[PDB]
Amino acid sequence: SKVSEQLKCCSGILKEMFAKKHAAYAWPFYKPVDVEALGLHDYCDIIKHPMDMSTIKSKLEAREYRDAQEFGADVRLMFSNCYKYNPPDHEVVAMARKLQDVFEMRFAKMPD
Amino acid sequence: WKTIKGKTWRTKQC
Ligand SMILES: [N]
Repeated sequence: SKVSEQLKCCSGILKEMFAKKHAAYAWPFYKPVDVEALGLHDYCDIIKHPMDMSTIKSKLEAREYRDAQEFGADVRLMFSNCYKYNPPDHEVVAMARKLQDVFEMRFAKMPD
Repeated sequence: WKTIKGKTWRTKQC
């Protein structure tokens, strides 16, 4: 049941990531990456496993995550795809650091 | 103007 209470905290962490408090830098991660946008024609060639916040929420509701570490692996996969595809100086990379900082600070205080 | 991940728009300031 320790795992069950951890997965409940994962939902609250993702809820804060969806909150308006962070919407100024968390919006590029709400929905899956729109590969039909200009300049993103080579995203599926660089990123082999896409991941977004809506997919993480869908798998939380479907209870696909066994433990909280599998949840964090997808959250960090979401940020790693941004670090790998986008050049470092881009603004979206800076937005990923701000949202990941919010995640890592909340994820570190997981009940144990 | 601003462009992020193919999304281009004009801010309210400009
Ligand atoms: N503007």
